Amino acid sequence: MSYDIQAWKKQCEELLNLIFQCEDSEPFRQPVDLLEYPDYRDIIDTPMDFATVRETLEAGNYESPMELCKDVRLIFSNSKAYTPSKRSRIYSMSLRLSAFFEEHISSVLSDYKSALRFHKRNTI
Ligand SMILES: [Ca+2]
Repeated sequence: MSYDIQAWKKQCEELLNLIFQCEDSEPFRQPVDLLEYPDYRDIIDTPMDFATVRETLEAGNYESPMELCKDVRLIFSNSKAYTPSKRSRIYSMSLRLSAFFEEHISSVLSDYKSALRFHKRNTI
């Protein structure tokens, strides 16, 4: 529906489903095992993963698609900080998946911003 302030929830749910199904998301689906990779938190202040993003959305714990988008960009910025090289196949996966995410999130955010203006301003 046009001007739907709720539309982003289904749009983001769908986008996360497509990400989970993509081979490029394998390294990012689940929290890094901090007992297995004991220097991860020495480098990364704020871990993030797609399972936490999906669970947060399903819980209603995101206020806006902008909040969800910040957590997804954190997955990718964490990967760029923790991988040691552009030679890393994990880094390459993160760049492909990030480009895909940025392609689809832009219209979610612009459709939400328009809906929110309507929500606040309409007299119908
Ligand atoms: Ca790096």
